[PDB]
Order: sequence, then C-alpha cells, then structure tokens
Amino acid sequence: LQVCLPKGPTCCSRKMEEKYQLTARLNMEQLLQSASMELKFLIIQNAAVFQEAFEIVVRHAKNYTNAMFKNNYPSLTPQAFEFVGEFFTDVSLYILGSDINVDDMVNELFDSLFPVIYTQLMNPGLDINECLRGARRDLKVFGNFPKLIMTQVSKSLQVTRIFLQALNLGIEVINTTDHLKFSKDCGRMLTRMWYCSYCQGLMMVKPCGGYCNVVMQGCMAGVVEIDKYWREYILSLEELVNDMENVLLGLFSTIHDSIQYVQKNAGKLTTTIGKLCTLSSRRRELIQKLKSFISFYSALPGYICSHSPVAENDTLCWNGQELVERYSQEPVVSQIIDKLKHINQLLRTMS
Amino acid sequence: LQVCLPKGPTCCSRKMEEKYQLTARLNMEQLLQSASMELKFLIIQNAAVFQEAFEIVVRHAKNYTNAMFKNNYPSLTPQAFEFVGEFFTDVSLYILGSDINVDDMVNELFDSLFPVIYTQLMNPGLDINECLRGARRDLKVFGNFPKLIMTQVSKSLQVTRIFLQALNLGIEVINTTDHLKFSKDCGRMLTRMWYCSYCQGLMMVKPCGGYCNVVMQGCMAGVVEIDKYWREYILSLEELVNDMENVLLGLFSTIHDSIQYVQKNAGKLTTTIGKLCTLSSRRRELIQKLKSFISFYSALPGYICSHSPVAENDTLCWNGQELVERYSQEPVVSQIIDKLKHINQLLRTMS
Amino acid sequence: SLDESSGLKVREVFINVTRQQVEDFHGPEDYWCQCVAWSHLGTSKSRKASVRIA
Amino acid sequence: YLRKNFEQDPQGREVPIEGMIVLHCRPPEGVPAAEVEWLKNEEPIDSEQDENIDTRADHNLIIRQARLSDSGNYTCMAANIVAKRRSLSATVVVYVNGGWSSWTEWSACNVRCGRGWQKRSRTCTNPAPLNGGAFCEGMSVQKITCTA
Ligand SMILES: *[C@@H]1O[C@H](CO)[C@@H](O[C@@H]2O[C@H](CO)[C@@H](O[C@@H]3O[C@H](CO)[C@@H](O)[C@H](O[C@H]4O[C@H](CO)[C@@H](O)[C@H](O)[C@@H]4O)[C@@H]3O)[C@H](O)[C@H]2NC(C)=O)[C@H](O)[C@H]1NC(C)=O
Ligand SMILES: *[C@@H]1O[C@H](CO)[C@@H](O)[C@H](O)[C@H]1NC(C)=O
Ligand SMILES: *[C@@H]1O[C@H](CO)[C@@H](O)[C@H](O)[C@H]1NC(C)=O
Ligand SMILES: *[C@@H]1O[C@H](CO)[C@@H](O)[C@H](O)[C@H]1NC(C)=O
Ligand SMILES: *[C@@H]1O[C@H](CO)[C@@H](O)[C@H](O)[C@H]1NC(C)=O
Ligand SMILES: *[C@@H]1O[C@H](CO)[C@@H](O)[C@H](O)[C@H]1NC(C)=O
Ligand SMILES: *[C@H]1O[C@H](CO)[C@@H](O)[C@H](O)[C@@H]1O
Ligand SMILES: *[C@H]1O[C@H](CO)[C@@H](O)[C@H](O)[C@@H]1O
Repeated sequence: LQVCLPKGPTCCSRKMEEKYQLTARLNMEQLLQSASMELKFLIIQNAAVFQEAFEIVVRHAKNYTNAMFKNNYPSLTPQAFEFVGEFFTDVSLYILGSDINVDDMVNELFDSLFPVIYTQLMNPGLDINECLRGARRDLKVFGNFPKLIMTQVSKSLQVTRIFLQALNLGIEVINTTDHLKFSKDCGRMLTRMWYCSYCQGLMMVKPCGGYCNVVMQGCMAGVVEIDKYWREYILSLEELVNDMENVLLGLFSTIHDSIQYVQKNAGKLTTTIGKLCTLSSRRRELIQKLKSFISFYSALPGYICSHSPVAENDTLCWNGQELVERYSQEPVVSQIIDKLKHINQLLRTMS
Repeated sequence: LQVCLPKGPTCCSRKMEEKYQLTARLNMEQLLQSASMELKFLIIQNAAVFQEAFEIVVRHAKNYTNAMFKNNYPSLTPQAFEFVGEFFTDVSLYILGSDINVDDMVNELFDSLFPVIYTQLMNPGLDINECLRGARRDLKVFGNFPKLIMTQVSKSLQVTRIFLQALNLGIEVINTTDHLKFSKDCGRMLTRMWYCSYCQGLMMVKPCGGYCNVVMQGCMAGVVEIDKYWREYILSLEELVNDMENVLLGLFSTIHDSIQYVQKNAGKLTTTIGKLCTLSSRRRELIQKLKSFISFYSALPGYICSHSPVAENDTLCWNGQELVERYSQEPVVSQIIDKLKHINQLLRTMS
Repeated sequence: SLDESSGLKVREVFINVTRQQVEDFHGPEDYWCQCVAWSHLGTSKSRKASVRIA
Repeated sequence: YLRKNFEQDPQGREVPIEGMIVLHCRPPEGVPAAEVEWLKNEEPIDSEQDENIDTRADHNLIIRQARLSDSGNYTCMAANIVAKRRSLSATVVVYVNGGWSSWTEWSACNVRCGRGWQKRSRTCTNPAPLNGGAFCEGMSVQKITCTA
C-alpha cells in the first residue's frame, strides 16, 4: 500500500485505498463548504441587492430628469430625452466597471445640450451645430456647473464602483476557500486519520483530537496566513462605508440652475455666437454582520476538527497507523492573498 | 530537347543544352555589369567624396569653435573642449544616418556650457552641478539662442543627411540592376538566340536584330518601367542641389553672442542661483554628369542588343530555330520602384 | 380587407410601441413580439420580430 | 562615449493574472557595454528574490505569472563608467477578465395561487474583475413565471 501504513495484515488493497482517498477529498470539501456557506450567502445576497439598488437609483434619477425637462423645457425635447438617456446609460456602465471617463460624460452632455438651447430658447429660427458645440466650450457658457457636476458625480461613482468590485472579490475568495486542493502528503494524512482504521478491521474507532490538530496545522499551513489580509479587508471596507444616490438625484436641480445661468446672458451670447458662427441601513447592517467573521481563517482548523468525528478524550483513538490508549504528539492561497492585497490598497487609497 | 526547337538533326543533347543555358546566364550578367559599371562608379565616387567633405567641414567647424573658446573664454577651458567635441561628434553621427536628435544635441551643449560659466565667469568660487543644469532651462538664461541654433543646424543637417541617403539608394538600385534574375522562358529565349545555332552545326551565324529586339522586350518588360522613377529621381536630386558649411561655421559667432547675452544679466542670475542652489562645384559637376544617364533604363535593351553579336543587317541570321534569309517578326523590380518613389517624395518635400 | 386573387377575409393589424416601452423593459431577451392569427380550424404563429434601441 | 537615446525602450503591456510578458530593453551604444538594471517604480528588482522574475543575458525581464509580480512602472536603466541613462518607463497593468458563476436554485413562487415568480442569480465572481477588468457580459438575473 502507499497511504495506510501496514503494521501487519490489512483488509483493503490499493484500489480500496484510492477509494478512501477520494471519499476523504469529498468529506474535506463538504466540511469547508459547511463552514463557509453562511458567510458566502450573506455576501452574495448583499452584492445582488446593492447592484439592483444602484440600477434602480440610476433609472429613477434618469426619468426624474426626463420629467423635469418635459415640464420646464418642452422646447428642448425630444433631444433632451436622447442625451439624458445617453448620459445615464454611460453612468450605469461606469458603475458596472466599464472604462468610462466621468468628465467626458459631463462634457458630451453639455455639448449636446447647448445647441438645442440656442436654437429653441434663445434664437428660435442646424448644420452650424458643431460650431455651437465648440462655442459651448470656448465661451464657457455654463460657467462652473460642469466642473461642479464632474467632481460631485466622479467621487460617488468611483467609491460605488470600488465597493461593488470589493463585494465580488470577497465572494470570489470565499468561494475559492471550499475548493482549495491540498498537497499529496496532506491528502494521505487525512485518509489515514479518517479511513485507514477500517483497513485494519476497526468499526467505530475515531481519530485523536491532538492528531486532528497536528494534521490540520500541517494541511492549513498556508490557509491561516490569509487571516491578516482578510482582517485588513474587513477593516478597510468599514473605513470606506463611514453618497451616489444624493448626487444623481440633485443632478436635475443643478442642470436646471445651469440652464437659467446660461439664459441670464442671452443678450450678449446670441450676438457673439451669431458673430463667431434604507441604503445606508443596508451598508451598516452588512458591515455589522461582516465584522463577526473577521476570525474566519483563524478558527477554520478548529471548526474542521470539532465538526468531524474525533476522540476528544485522546483515549482509545486512531493516531493514523494504530489504535493507541493515549496520543503522544500555496499557489491558490497566494492568488487569494494577491487579490486581497489589491482590494485592500484600493480601499485604503479611497478613504 | 526542351529549349532548342529541333527542326531536324541536332549536335547537342540535354546536358549540352543546360551548359548553353548557364553560359547564357553568365553572358547576360557580364553585359549588365558592363552597362552599369560607369554609373555605379560615378555615384560611389561622389558618395565617398561628399561624405569626406562633410567630415572635413565638421572637423574644421569643431576646432574653429575650439579656437574661439580658447581665445575669448580661456576660463571656460578645458570643459569647453570636452562639450564642443561631444556636440560635433554627435553632429558627425547624425550626418551619417544615425538616429540622433538635433534639439537634444543643442540642449546638452548648453546644459554643459552654463555651469562652467556660472562657476568660472560669474561666481568665481560642483556637486550641485545638476541644479545649475536645471537652472539653465528653468530660467531660460540663453534666451532664444537655443531655438535659433536648433532651427539653423536642423535644416542643414537634415538636407545633408537626405542627400547622402539619396546617393546611397542610387548606388543600391544600380548595383541591384546587374544581379536581376529573369524568368525560365526568358532564359530559354536567350539560349535559343545565342547558342542553339551551334546545336544545328552553325559556326558564325549571329541572331537577327529584330529577334534580339523582341527577345529583350520580352525579358526587360519590368526593367523598362523603372525609367520614369529613375528620371524623376535624377530631376529631384537636381532640384535638391539648386548649406551645412555656413551654419556650422557661424555656430561659434552665435555661441559667443549667447555667452555675452548670458553675462549681461549676471547681477540677478548669480543671486537667484546662489539662493536656489568648391563643394557647390562638386554637386553641380555630379548633377551635370548624372543628367547624361537619365535614359539608362530606357536605352538598356538597345545596349544589350548592340553590345552582343547581332546581325543588324537582318540578312542570313538566326531567328531562334532556323537560319533565315529575312526575319519575319517583377518583385525585385517592384522593390526598386518603391525605394525610388520614397526617395523621390523625400527630395520633393525637401525643396 | 378582401384579396383580389381570391374572395376571402384578410386581416391586417398594426401595433405602435414607443421607445419608453423598450428602454423600460428589463426582461432577459431582446424586446420581441410575435403574431398569432386565429382561424376556424386552428391558430398560427409568425416570426418573432425583436424591436431594439440602437 | 555613452549615448542619451535608448536603442529600444520598454513597452507598457496589459496582461491577465496568468499571462506571461517579456520586457525588452536595448541599452544605448557605448564602450564598455552598458549594464542593464531593471527598476520597478524607481526601485531595483532582485532576480534571485523571486522565481517568477529572472534577468537574461540579452537584457530582458520575463514574468511568467502576473501574481508573483503585479502591476507597476517598470524602467530600464543602463549604467556605465561614463554615466547612467534612464529609458522610458513602461506602465505594466495586470487586468482580470470577468467570469460567470453557475446558475443558483429557483426561488419559491411568491404567490400561492395564480401567477408566481421564480428567480435564479448569476454573479460575476469566478473570476471577479480586478484593476479595471471587463465586467461580465450578459444578464445577471433569470426570472420565470410559475403556476402553483
Ligand atoms: C466556485 O467554485 C466552483 C468550483 O470551482 C465553481 O464551480 C464550477 O463552475 C464552472 C463555471 O464556469 C464550471 O465550469 C463550466 O463547465 C461547463 C461544463 O464543462 C462548461 O460548459 C463551462 O464553459 C463555459 O465557460 C467557459 C469558460 O472558458 C467557456 O469556454 C464555455 O464556452 C462556456 O461559456 C464552464 O467551463 C465548473 O465545471 C464548476 N465546477 C464543478 C466541479 O462543478 C464555481 O463556478 C465557483 N463560483 C461560484 C460563485 O459558485
Ligand atoms: C417617469 O415617471 C413619471 C412619474 O414621476 C411617469 O408619469 C412617466 O410615465 C415616467 N416616464 C418614463 C419615461 O418612464
Ligand atoms: C476527557 O474526559 C473527561 C471526562 O470528565 C474530561 O474531564 C476531560 O476534559 C477530557 N479530556 C480532554 C482532553 O478534553
Ligand atoms: C586646430 O588644431 C590645432 C592643433 O594642432 C591648432 O594648432 C590650431 O590652432 C587649430 N585651428 C586653427 C585653424 O587655428
Ligand atoms: C549587309 O549585307 C550585304 C550582303 O547581303 C553586305 O554587302 C553589306 O556590307 C551588309 N551591311 C551591313 C552594314 O550589315
Ligand atoms: C508611469 O510613468 C509615466 C511616465 O513614464 C507617468 O506619466 C505615469 O503617471 C506613471 N504611472 C504610475 C502609475 O506611476
Ligand atoms: C459567461 O457567459 C457565457 C455563457 O453563456 C460564456 O461566454 C462564458 O462562459 C462567460 O463567462
Ligand atoms: C445555467 O443554465 C444552464 C443549465 O440549465 C447552463 O447553460 C449553465 O449551467 C448555466 O450556468
């Protein structure tokens, strides 16, 4: 045999030994799954909820601005509908991790807004449109509203995007936990601890508690090292939470005030242009329930040994090769560490 | 046989036919070499001469500037010798086609000149040297002398480098001419025209002039197409000739005036820095002798037929398969065309 | 309508559908529509035309 | 004599978490031969410190996995008895592509009698986008009508 140390006779061959190894693998994976399931479900729930909530906020702000345009500036419709839809589509896209520039969003928005204002509100009476687009930027007709909107929405959308990425990365690492494959020696030790007693003809003998402790410390060597990075991740997320909704809702008020500011100088503008041309409660509850799992990677070997059939009394137990009266006594992990380091640096540099 | 059309008996086998083919190849290569030798040697001579003349001009300007520093600014020597040598070495390198930036040459020159001026002319009394180098550019101490020198030398060095490149490319195309390999059918036709008469037992029969004309027009099909581009190359070179020496000679006058300009503001500069820290005849003769070769690619088949044993009388001559009393009647080329187009566009955009 | 080639009852139905309907539709597939015609013998489905926002 | 212009500056690259990238560097012409040294974010890198990074005789920086050596501004610097010359820094950013999760279980029909709903979630976490990786393509939620 190659796993069960044959002290004398044996009831199992090499094939039954491979079978015991596969069952040991399945049992270890099931135990890790049972340990991680509650936290995994919590983070998956919150990720889904916040993504849906942000999409709802974007849609609400979108057709609120649409309604305000429809009520106060009917001469600017339906062009206003088109460029407002474009802007809020780009906003939702930037929220979902796409490569979008916020300042460029605001600039395209105002470059689309100004010509229809000039043609339908100031000079009622098309192909010179690009010249007007240029006059939007060259005369700074909207004053400091564009820079104000740029900063206001950029701050909130960036923190929101980083928050969603952090939630997804937490889901990913916790899901990789129960799929962690260990070394061959660790597998042979788990097989010896759980099943090699059956090869010797024993029916109800359980492994020693101290033997389980040493086996798990040998197996989970690299896995415990994830604890520091997981704690720093939880703390950085708590720092980041202590808003995207307020900015996207006040966008229409700011745009209406900007239109009024532009209209206040129409006398000289038309002449010179003709001449030239519970959410906060959900984040707080998530953080409070997540702080209870800061010791997830430190209590995992204890969980594996306490939730498996063990002889805690260390009397008449299986030490891995014989029945004794008293026991005498990285790559995937590195991937998890690197992803945690990245998300922690992002959370640190944000707040 | 596969080349000599056997009208009846024949004195040669297939092996003697391959021998005649190889001798035809050697004869064609020798004829092309004899046709191209004069132009090739002319352009090689002029290329060598102009390169040597430019190197002489660079050395003369070099030690002219050296003498002016030694006579007018002895306190700046021997550092002046070092950076003047560096500058003129880089000048010679850029002249010979190397990837050298002229603006960087002038900037390094002035960055080396300013600290020794500050330490030996303005503040008589080393490791803070880079700070002084920075103050050269941050305070714009040399005024507009650097941009003036940059433009003045960039124009002349660029036209000189392009002139040398055009000469070298002419050498390259004329040398590629005599190595042109032709098609199998062209080779068989040359073998039939020059040697297949021997297979029939004839001793002194020469091929018909019109037969030579049709054979050469079939062979030199793509080679004649080079005539337009070669003529345009000659004309563009003549346009470019109608200077590098004058600029490199006036360099010392400009550098001395720049030093005087710098010294005129020493009062505030020292305080703020201490607180902070025949040739034209040769081109004309080359162009005049080169214009005599503007019909080189158009008169080449005529040369091949007139410098080979032919029956210009069209009486009792070899038509390729029998003795008659009266005759009845690309890739490498594309490479040459592309290089000629490029050099012609450069010569056009220069002058 | 009545067809010229054959004297039989023809029916033509038009359905508008606004941009607001497509942009506010949050289904899994592209906004598609199908046509069902009813006869004395049975029913028949047509092609699924998907109206999308460019 | 040492030249200012580098023969070939390192090029910035985008590489996945598992991808391998080689940074080429040709020092400027000079006598003696320039000693090429790699600097990650203006700080030298030790080839013996990590198995993932190694220095080649022809001045090349090879990275097998983007895990043991993450993103940064890699710069090639040539040293000689004359002076030193810095090349243009290459912005190497490691990007992670979005990857779909398996279909969860169908939820119970909210309505006891009549038209009900059944949901199935599909998160973007295997793998989750990193350092500005492209987000998962398609829908995240699945809803079907049920009759109880
Ligand atoms: C958490 O970890 C578990 C364990 O690793 C993981 O379960 C796995 O899910 C993936 C989903 O991608 C399964 O892989 C699939 O296998 C099927 C059948 O062969 C393929 O059709 C799938 O291919 C799709 O994606 C490919 C990506 O390259 C495409 O090439 C292809 O065209 C398809 O689009 C896919 O490879 C895998 O089998 C399971 N593992 C087991 C043992 O069942 C789970 O995804 C992880 N994440 C979460 C949050 O659950
Ligand atoms: C926007 O919401 C208003 C109510 O505030 C509603 O009347 C209108 O139909 C909605 N329009 C769109 C485009 O959804
Ligand atoms: C063994 O069992 C006894 C029962 O009273 C208990 O007191 C003791 O703590 C047990 N040993 C260990 C190692 O837990
Ligand atoms: C050129 O260099 C020589 C070095 O022997 C020097 O004597 C001479 O003065 C320099 N040039 C001129 C033209 O004076
Ligand atoms: C041409 O041929 C005739 C004989 O047929 C001869 O007399 C005459 O000299 C020849 N002339 C030339 C120039 O070939
Ligand atoms: C990388 O270097 C370039 C200059 O080479 C600089 O513009 C850029 O900001 C640097 N990026 C980082 C992340 O340091
Ligand atoms: C998820 O989407 C599809 C499956 O429909 C694939 O392109 C790929 O598996 C992706 O991650
Ligand atoms: C869920 O949907 C189907 C299974 O019904 C597959 O395409 C795939 O497993 C997906 O995740």
